[PDB]
Amino acid sequence: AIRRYYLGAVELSWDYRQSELLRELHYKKTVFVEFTDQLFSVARPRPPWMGLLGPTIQAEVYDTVVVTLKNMASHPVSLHAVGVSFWKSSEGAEYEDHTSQREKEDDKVLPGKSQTYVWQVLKENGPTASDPPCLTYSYLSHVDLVKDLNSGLIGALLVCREGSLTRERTQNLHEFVLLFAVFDEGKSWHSAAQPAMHTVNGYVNRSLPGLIGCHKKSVYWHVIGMGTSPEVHSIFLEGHTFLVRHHRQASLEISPLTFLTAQTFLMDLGQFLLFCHISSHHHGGMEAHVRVESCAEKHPKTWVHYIAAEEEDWDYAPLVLAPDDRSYKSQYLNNGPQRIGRKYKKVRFMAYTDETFKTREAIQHESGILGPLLYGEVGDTLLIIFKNQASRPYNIYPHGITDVRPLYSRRLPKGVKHLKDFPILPGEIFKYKWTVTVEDGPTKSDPRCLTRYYSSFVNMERDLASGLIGPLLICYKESDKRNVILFSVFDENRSWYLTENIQRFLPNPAGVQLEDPEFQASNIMHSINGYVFDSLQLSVCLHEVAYWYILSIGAQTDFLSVFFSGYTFKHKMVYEDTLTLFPFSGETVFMSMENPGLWILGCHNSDFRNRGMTALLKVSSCKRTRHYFIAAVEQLWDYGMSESVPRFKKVVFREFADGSFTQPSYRGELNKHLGLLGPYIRAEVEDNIMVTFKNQASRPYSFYSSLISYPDDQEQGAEPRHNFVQPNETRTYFWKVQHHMAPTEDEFDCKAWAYFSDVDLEKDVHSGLIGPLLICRANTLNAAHGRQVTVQEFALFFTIFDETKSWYFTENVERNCTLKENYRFHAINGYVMDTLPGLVMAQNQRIRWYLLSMGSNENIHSIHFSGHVFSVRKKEEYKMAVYNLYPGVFETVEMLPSKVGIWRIECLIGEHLQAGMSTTFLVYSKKCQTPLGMASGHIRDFQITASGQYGQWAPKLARLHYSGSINAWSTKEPFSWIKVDLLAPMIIHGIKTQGARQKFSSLYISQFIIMYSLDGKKWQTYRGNSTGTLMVFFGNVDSSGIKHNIFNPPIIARYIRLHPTHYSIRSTLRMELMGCDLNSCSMPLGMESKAISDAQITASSYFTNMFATWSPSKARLHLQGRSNAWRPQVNNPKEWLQVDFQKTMKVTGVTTQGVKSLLTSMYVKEFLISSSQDGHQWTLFFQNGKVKVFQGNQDSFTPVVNSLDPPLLTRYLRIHPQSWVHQIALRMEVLGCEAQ
Amino acid sequence: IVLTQFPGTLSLSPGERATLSCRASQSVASAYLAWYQQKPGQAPRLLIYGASSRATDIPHRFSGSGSGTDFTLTISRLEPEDFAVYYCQQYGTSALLTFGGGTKVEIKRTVAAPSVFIFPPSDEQLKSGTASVVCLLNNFYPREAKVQWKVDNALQSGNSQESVTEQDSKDSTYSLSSTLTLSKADYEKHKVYACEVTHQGFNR
Amino acid sequence: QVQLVQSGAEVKKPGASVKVSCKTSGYNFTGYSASGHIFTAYSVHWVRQAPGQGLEWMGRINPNSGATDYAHKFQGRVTMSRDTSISTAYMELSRLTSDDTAMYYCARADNYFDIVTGYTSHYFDYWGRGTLVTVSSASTKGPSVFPLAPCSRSTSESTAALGCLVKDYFPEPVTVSWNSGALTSGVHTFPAVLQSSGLYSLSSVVTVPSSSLGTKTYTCNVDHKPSNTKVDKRV
Ligand SMILES: *[C@@H]1O[C@H](CO)[C@@H](O[C@@H]2O[C@H](CO)[C@@H](O[C@@H]3O[C@H](CO)[C@@H](O)[C@H](O[C@H]4O[C@H](CO)[C@@H](O)[C@H](O)[C@@H]4O)[C@@H]3O)[C@H](O)[C@H]2NC(C)=O)[C@H](O)[C@H]1NC(C)=O
Ligand SMILES: *[C@@H]1O[C@H](CO)[C@@H](O[C@@H]2O[C@H](CO)[C@@H](O[C@@H]3O[C@H](CO)[C@@H](O)[C@H](O[C@H]4O[C@H](CO)[C@@H](O)[C@H](O)[C@@H]4O)[C@@H]3O)[C@H](O)[C@H]2NC(C)=O)[C@H](O)[C@H]1NC(C)=O
Ligand SMILES: *[C@@H]1O[C@H](CO)[C@@H](O[C@@H]2O[C@H](CO)[C@@H](O[C@@H]3O[C@H](CO)[C@@H](O)[C@H](O[C@H]4O[C@H](CO)[C@@H](O)[C@H](O)[C@@H]4O)[C@@H]3O)[C@H](O)[C@H]2NC(C)=O)[C@H](O)[C@H]1NC(C)=O
Repeated sequence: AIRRYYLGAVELSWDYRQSELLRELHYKKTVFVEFTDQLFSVARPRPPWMGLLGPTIQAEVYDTVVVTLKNMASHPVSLHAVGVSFWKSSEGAEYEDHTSQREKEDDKVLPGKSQTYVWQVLKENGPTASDPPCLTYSYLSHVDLVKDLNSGLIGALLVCREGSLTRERTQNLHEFVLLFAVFDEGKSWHSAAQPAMHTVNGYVNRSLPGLIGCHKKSVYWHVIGMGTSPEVHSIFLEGHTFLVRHHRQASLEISPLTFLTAQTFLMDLGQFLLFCHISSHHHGGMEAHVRVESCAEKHPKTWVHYIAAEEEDWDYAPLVLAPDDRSYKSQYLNNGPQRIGRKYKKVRFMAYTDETFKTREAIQHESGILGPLLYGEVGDTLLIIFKNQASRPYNIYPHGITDVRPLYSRRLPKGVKHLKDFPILPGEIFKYKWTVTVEDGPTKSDPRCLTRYYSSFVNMERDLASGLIGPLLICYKESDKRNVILFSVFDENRSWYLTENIQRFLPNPAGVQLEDPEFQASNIMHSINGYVFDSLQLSVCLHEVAYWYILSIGAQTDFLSVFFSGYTFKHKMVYEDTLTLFPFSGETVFMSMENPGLWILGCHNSDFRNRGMTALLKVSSCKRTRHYFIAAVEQLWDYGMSESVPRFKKVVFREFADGSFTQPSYRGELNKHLGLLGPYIRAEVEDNIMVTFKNQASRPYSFYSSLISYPDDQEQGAEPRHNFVQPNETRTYFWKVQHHMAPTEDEFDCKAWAYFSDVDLEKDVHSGLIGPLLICRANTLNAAHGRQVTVQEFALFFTIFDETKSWYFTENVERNCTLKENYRFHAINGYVMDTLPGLVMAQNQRIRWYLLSMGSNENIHSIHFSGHVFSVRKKEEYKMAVYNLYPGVFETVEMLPSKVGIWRIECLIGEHLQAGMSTTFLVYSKKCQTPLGMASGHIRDFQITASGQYGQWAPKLARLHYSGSINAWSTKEPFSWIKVDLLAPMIIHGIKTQGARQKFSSLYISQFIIMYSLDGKKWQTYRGNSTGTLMVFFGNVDSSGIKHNIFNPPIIARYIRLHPTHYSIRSTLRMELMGCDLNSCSMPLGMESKAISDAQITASSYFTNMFATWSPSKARLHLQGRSNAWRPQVNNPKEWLQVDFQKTMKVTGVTTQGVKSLLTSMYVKEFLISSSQDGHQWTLFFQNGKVKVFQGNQDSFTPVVNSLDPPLLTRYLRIHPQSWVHQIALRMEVLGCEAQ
Repeated sequence: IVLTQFPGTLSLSPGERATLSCRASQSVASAYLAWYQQKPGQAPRLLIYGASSRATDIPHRFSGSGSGTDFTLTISRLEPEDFAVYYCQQYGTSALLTFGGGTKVEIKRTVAAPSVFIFPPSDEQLKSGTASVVCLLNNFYPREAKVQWKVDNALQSGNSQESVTEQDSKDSTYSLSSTLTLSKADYEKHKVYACEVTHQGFNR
Repeated sequence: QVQLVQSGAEVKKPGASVKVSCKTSGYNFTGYSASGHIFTAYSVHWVRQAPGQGLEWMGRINPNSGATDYAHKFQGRVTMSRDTSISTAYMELSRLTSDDTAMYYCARADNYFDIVTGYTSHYFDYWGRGTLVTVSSASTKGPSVFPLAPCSRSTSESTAALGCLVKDYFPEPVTVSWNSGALTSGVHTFPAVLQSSGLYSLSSVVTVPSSSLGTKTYTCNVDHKPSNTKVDKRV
């Protein structure tokens, strides 16, 4: 059960120049090492290829983990766990947690300082069999993430199923880990050429000493990205099949920090290559030779496909869709002195019906450049005849194919080695055999349709750019046909025969300097299938559902964000807004075409869409009206007051409820956090969305949520939906959301979308016009609140905002300053670190967030649930603890905050995290609500302030239960403001107050509003519980009323000030707050009650006889009766009381109180504290190196509270009084909670 | 509650700062104290609200200050458009309201020669039955120059009346007229008719 | 464009009750209960001002709920009421006294508020013409106007003052023009003063050198609207 590890931080010298360190266990790097003894002397025998990776960490359900991270390195290190629960054991971060200095350790560590970081791994952390086989987080190090992970500190925190401690079937292959990483050595302090290095477990190109795989075994591979900058790279095994359970997955993917658990079943032997399948100029060298060795000792049918490669002239603009001749059009669809032109000659695959390969097929339009479709089934015996007719030897070889072999021979005895590079001379004809498996048993829920392609490998980087593409389909059955889309960038510079094109098309090749941007960009043309700049039409009849197979092979050198306007395309059981494809990968998209109109495609990228990579679809023809009078208002926005001043004019969505746009639905409690966002457009099944958008500002914008639909006005015609709502002009986008958008039963309760001004995405998301849509299943959003009320939800929108990328940059040159770097704000919901309020949630209540990313290629911000881990519900039940954000994807997540106190909502990417994509969030405890102590005198009289005494009527006597003559806060002016200057921000759970009596008149306040503030300048009225602009508190109507006031969303502030509205005669009130400290710990455990057994409380001596019954257990707070206190047998200064707590408890407050008996008052005035574990070891509670001598009480009725910043420890807590008044007796009760 | 304005009346050449102090009995916030302006024979106007902030479309020439029990309205430069009677005042709250003493603001006028006229009731007045002896004085110094119906060591009081002209909005002039409300015989019994004349330097 | 119109000059005898109206225009009848303390122009504040003294409060009426307060002097002397939908406030001044002759205005509280954070208004920025209320037990009296010319045997100064006295006339308002409007130079009008007789006295003069100039129509005109009389008299 219990696990324990003595890790450590070792400096070492690694210049990456010398690899294959076979003599290990012996640039500057700081790496995790593992030892085996408390002396930290002898290292555990470590495998020689871990390179720069730390150890591996196992765990199970409820299995504790005890890291002991000693800092041996020459500069401060830390520990930073991911996906495992604790209590400020391993927060790592230097930020505003507001915890006692006992927990401030992890922030900075001097050399040595072994420390101890314990985590518990509860049930919500540990997975099951149905969950992913073994969760694979990385327990990184955090004190300055960029330099910490440029120093190599990283590890593999694995957690999975119980029962794996025993080496029964778990020691197999030792569960070795893989860490595709991008280590930046240049920008560390270890400097005064150091390029970034792509590595696989720290080992650069092909020099990874021997990952050893098994012949015929299903193995789990554990992949952890690493990186502080964006950009990603796919991972491929050259000759190994990629299939996992029911996931139609072929490319294993990573991202600057992401965790994956691949599963691969091996059948063959030998050596393969782990390959970064990108031909980057400086990258793609993250290759490692994997070796697979011996670890230990029907419907058959005959089909043929004729296909031949030959050259042909193709244009991507079959029509003259370039009216403009100078703005970005003619440079890529016209021919001239410094540009290649419109149509070029490329070599394709086309079919020929005859054996002699003479008669071409009736090649159809819109199927440009792509080859014929292919299809196979169970028992297929397809054989493929290829012929070359081009000026070069070319060949085909499918990607990830099940089996590919030559024909008519077991092997080719001639000078042909393999089929992977065997060329075909001009005119020669060859035959290939592609075959699939046989013994794949039916499942009825297996991945039946998958998409891949085929190209040429005489020079892949030139074959793909030369046009060497054909499709390939794998579907199972046990109009109906559709051409596929191929997203690509075809480069003439990397084309085989650019010289032929330039000599044929440029009128004179005198000089182009080979470096002019226009010609170079024209070489790299962006194509959707074989077309660019509005050259597609995919009109398909309505009603019939659509099956598309969408691929992205080309030279895009980044990720895609392909989006369909007007529809959402069914993923595996989910309907997404925009979909992402890595290059050399694709997927089977399902769709419905019940929505007519004018719809255009695109990459959604800011620049790729403007590159003519658009295409048009052009389908054409073949209960309660839920209002949202949303508007677009202009605000002078300050992205944050941390490290400096952002004051830019931004535009934002604000919801209303009345036709007169007069109430901008002020940001109160729940909607405090939306920052630059807009309103929660919620809806259910069958509902009707009456969204009466209005617009403002100098420039008109509009509204769009992937659900708008142009009514089919002007039949026998088609135009884009007008939208584009002019200044001061309104519209009404009233539409009916369809039932195919409902999240499944297996899916989360309510899915979420993103809506924006689609008129120009790239220029107004930087202006902030973005907002969350919330389509939720069935009837689960009843009541006037229009929410599930069961779950508290919030909106996370991670995006970098660039002033130069917004309309208001000209308006934002106002401050004295010259580049976009000074105007980049890495915002979460428009606020950059330590600035986003409104994030408060209940620990007992499950909560939900709405995570989105909008924007450029940079927008790969990862999200880490700091201290929490949950279960995803897609298809089946799985678990996860770190999430990605692909631009355009709006996704629903959950992280129930069982651990109370401040936290962080973590963004992993080191460049971003040091830029500000994370800002705090606090979960409190509903157990603690004790009064802040206005009546106790703890809040002294000087703090409270108001105006208008005039009668010696100070407000300083506005405390509850106060009595005697003039005993309250009174003014005759109807406008008054009583300021409970708390001076320490805490969690205000409610207010309790009564009226006053003067002579015979009764005076009070019948109705009032509350104003709470943390800084004393910004001041917001409590607007919680919705159903109103703000809450008008039901005041008191009598001086003796029982008023049970609570706050549904509890205030978090340090000024809670009472503004009265309706009152009688005058204002004369006495008020007492109910609250708790920010960390939600200060609460009596139950010493006053019987939570502590009487046998646990004992005394050195206790006055017990026939008349005196002063037992030690009678020292409970507020105990009344015979000997309602403890008295000793002999009243001497050496007396002392023991209370047992059974273990160490954190106590920060102690309440002491005198007693009264025999018509006299008795109370101890001198006391000291001590702690012990067994009563033999003697440790006094050190208090600044002395024992503090208070005066203490002055009567026996008022209990006083004293704070202990260092929490007391041990199971035995000892109080030693010194001097007393009239006898020795006290009443005691402590305040605190559980911590370690 | 009780508001007092210091000074009671001030005369100043246009364009110069003028300061008017307000004193109360009650320790009141400066929010509940403001300053109004009234042109003679007209409705007044809001000038400064909250004792520190200026109201709608008023130039930054004016300002306010003070708190608690002492307030001050300060006009950096005053023009005849604003030469008026000004009121510090507490308003609205405590369910009761009251205004200030109304310090009339005047324009300094050079010391010129005053004009004096005296007219006994002529014959038409005598046969009208109203034999009112009248004396008027104009463009004088000071405004409060008090004259009385002095006849042969005899007071005439409790029966006369006096009309005082409002300060001129252009020349800041002043004029006073004293008339007797008495019958013919009451005038006829006396023989000498005159009202006393005071300056810095008639038959039946 | 907000209007706070009031009725014209009204004359009543002491001991009765005179009711003056204040019709509001330019706002919905209520501005909410100041639940947010935002727009408080609903509160109509009465005020009166005498010729010989500064303005002094009368009362407050809230149209939203009908609540009201009064100055301690007029608890039983002034009463307040609101219309239903005509947007007009009604004040009734009872137990009239002869000193009540004055100018009566109506107000509301709409501008700003300068406190820590509060945007209500407790300041008057809206204000009508002003109702002239005349209270006296005497009935209406005509233009007992008499001329005031320099004595023929005492006319030697270049400058000579001419006047006309409207005496014992009643009630207000009464106008006097000079030279029948032919000349405005040196034209002055003394304010009405309540004589010991209880009726009004007014004097209008011209200080132009009438002696220096020849015979000119120094015929001053007296206009009494309550009695509908015009008297042009040459001095
Ligand atoms: C892992 O292997 C990959 C192979 O795919 C390798 O990529 C290539 O590395 C070489 C490293 O030399 C790169 O060469 C660069 O380009 C110029 C012009 O060709 C070279 O001359 C340079 O090499 C010089 O470096 C030495 C030290 O400065 C010189 O003293 C000497 O004269 C060398 O000529 C320069 O490094 C090349 O661009 C890449 N990319 C390719 C070939 O596509 C990758 O670098 C390897 N990883 C590591 C960490 O070495
Ligand atoms: C579409 O958008 C908005 C509709 O809300 C509107 O822009 C706003 O117009 C108002 C006026 O209609 C602007 O208010 C101004 O505020 C300044 C602040 O000092 C005042 O000085 C202005 O008043 C002056 O001008 C008035 C008219 O000439 C005078 O009567 C007055 O006495 C002043 O001299 C004025 O009230 C407000 O600032 C803008 N806001 C924005 C964000 O633009 C716009 O006009 C609508 N229509 C069109 C065609 O755009
Ligand atoms: C602007 O001024 C207007 C007055 O000039 C002021 O009055 C508002 O009038 C509307 C319309 O009547 C009131 O709206 C109410 O809304 C509630 C629901 O919240 C309804 O139940 C009300 O209906 C009542 O009347 C029916 C017919 O008599 C009854 O059968 C029914 O049972 C209800 O009793 C009514 O429609 C609105 O409440 C008032 N406002 C106030 C403060 O009372 C309006 O408030 C002013 N606006 C602002 C912003 O100041």
